[PDB]
Amino acid sequence: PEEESIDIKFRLYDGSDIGPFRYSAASTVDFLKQRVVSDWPKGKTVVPKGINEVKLISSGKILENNKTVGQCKTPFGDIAGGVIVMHVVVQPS
Amino acid sequence: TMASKRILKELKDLQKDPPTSCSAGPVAEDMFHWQATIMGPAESPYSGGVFLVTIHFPPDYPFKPPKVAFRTKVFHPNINSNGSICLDILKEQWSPALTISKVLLSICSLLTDPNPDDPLVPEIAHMYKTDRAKYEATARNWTQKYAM
Repeated sequence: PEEESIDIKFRLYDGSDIGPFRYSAASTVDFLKQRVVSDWPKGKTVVPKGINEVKLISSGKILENNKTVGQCKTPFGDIAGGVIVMHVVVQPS
Repeated sequence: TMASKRILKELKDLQKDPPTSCSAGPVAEDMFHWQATIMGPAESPYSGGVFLVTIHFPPDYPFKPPKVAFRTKVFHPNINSNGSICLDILKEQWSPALTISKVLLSICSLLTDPNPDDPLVPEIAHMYKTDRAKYEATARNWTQKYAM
């Protein structure tokens, strides 16, 4: 009971998502972002170059890097149980 | 708790398939109190921005609309210094057919198409009607300062 699993798919500006992917509560947001930069699909008008260019949002909150999935949990964060969708926003700075 | 049940339903549906341009859930354990983010649409000067919104569902939802304030600063005819929004479907066009998703999406449409003739901020409404290119320019800028 500190290292449990959850499935995330990532919603993109396009409307397309990528995932689902399995991660642990112990995974960092920082990690999650790297995974995003990596699996970024081809032929987008936008492509995140690095990790410093992607913001992740889950249940209305912008998730900060150095927090972990487990500490980005809210009581109502996954009513259904199943896959959690998170939103990726790519900001060239 | 028709309200609770219906809010819960709206959460469930949202979490299954959220609108691509917005994210929302309950802040903590009060499920009448959500927070949300609007992603400024490509087809507006607020492109790239992420805007924070709070949401308070009234006790007799869905017969009355939710209360919705922006927390992030925006340059917009229909949103004022305190993040009050002038939005049709929170007023006379509320219907209990509508959902918080539908509301959140409307706010997107508002970013891409403001209504200067129903202003909450007359300098901006005037600038918009009078000198659109400058409105466009001005956030943009405020989108960079305050939403990035």
